[PDB]
Amino acid sequence: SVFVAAHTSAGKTVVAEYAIALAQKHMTRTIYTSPIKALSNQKFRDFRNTFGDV
RNA sequence: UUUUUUUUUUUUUUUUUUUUUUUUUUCUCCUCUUUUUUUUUUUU
Repeated sequence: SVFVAAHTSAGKTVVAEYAIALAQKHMTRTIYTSPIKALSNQKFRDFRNTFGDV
């Protein structure tokens, strides 16, 4: 279990997409929670063309 | 001078069967009178 306290936004997302890429090597599912609508779809768009299905 | 968030119309389909109209009651029951019985025959 990991807690992170930093300043840059995407800098914290590296471990997030590490876990996301690790899930398809384990075939499991992961849940990402974003409490705002604008940011909620940007990450989906980022990972759609990047890989897999979101 | 009034921002931000609260998903949506149950899943399923590629199961066998070798009979035949109907169907089941009603009891014994005093017949009145000119008769033997006439008769061939011919014209259809």
